[PDB]
Amino acid sequence: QVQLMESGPELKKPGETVKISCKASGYTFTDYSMHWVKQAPGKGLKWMGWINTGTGEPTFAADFKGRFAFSLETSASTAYLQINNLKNEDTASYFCARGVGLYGVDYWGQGTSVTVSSPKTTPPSVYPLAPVCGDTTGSMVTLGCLVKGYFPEPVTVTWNSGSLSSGVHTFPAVLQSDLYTLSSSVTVPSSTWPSETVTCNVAHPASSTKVDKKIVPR
Amino acid sequence: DIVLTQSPASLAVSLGQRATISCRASQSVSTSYMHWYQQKPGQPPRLLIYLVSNLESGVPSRFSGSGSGTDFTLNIHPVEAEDEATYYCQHIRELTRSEAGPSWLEIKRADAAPTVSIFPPSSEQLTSGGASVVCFLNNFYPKDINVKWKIDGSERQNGVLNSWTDQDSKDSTYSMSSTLTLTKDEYERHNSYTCEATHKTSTSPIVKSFNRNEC
Repeated sequence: QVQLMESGPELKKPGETVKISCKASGYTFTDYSMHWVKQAPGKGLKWMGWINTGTGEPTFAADFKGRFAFSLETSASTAYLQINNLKNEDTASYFCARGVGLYGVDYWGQGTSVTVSSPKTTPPSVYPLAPVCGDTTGSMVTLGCLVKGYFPEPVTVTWNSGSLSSGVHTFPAVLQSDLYTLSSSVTVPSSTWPSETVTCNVAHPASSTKVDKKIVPR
Repeated sequence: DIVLTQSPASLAVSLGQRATISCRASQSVSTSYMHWYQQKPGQPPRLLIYLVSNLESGVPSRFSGSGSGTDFTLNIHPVEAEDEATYYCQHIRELTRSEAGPSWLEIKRADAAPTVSIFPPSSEQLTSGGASVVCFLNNFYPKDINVKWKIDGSERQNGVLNSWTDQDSKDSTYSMSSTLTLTKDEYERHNSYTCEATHKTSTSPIVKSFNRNEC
């Protein structure tokens, strides 16, 4: 049972440094190289380099030279990746992967997300969104919940404490002024609302806030 | 300096069908030394083929690897629902290791027009001096869609943010949210707000709109 386990997610500010660990189990650490790969959130996989396991020597791709470091602690079968002078475009997931020489890489670690930004922890404003005239088609009616200006992610948005899963669309957050916003819509038959209560719930564990906004007709 | 091109960018499939994903190298008779990886959202890649013809130890025998030097293919003899994912092909022949831009494998369904919904600023956001107009375009297929905002019949591009979901787990549709954020003060100097989508399912834009003066 081969396994590559990486350290947890990290939030850093520009100019800081981060070090990411990758621990190998179930095989002889020194018999395989170790590679590192960067994925941007959009975006296709990009190789950063590799480290000789036996000699503890880094090789870097040209685009990853001088601000990145590979290191080892052989006795503990872990490899490290360290990024210096963190810049905004270092926001990404970073993977370690076991090298099989001319055949590339075979096992992958679960990945470590890295976020670089200057905002401070901020709780969201939560806005109920009640329908207007054309927001009914046929039997159904669509209601919304807008969650604006928080940091960091995640937020958990549910509807009536999760009992209303069936017709929900919750959208990924996008940045705005180095803060995040997401939206969520829920569609229900026009004969349950507003006769039956519909409430969106937002939890933001980084700021210890939990808020409910009932959607009330305009 | 060794590009690897994958086609197509996206592939819509029904299960039981045999799909072929193609890959091409720009240089070398990069010999075999080509690998395929499968990645599902929020997960690390998992290996499928090593040297372009061998299955790694756990992958089902429906997965097949073929081709040499400049052309390679990954083949699924009858696609299954659990095979929905992105597929990357990489070449280990030369350094630096390079991966191709992936191929997305999506489930095919019947085409569906967006259900469109528009929401004016909440009164709580108005009292803070902000004004976001939000538009939901829900449960459409295929995924390609273009949305424009119009303020009193004039198109607006600044202040617009969009998010989209991936393919839904039951209906297999896609959904999208588009938000026009304004100051309260520019918001109340205009009358009509409209989002309109262009989509394959319709020959006219799909319009939703409200007018602050029509009550």
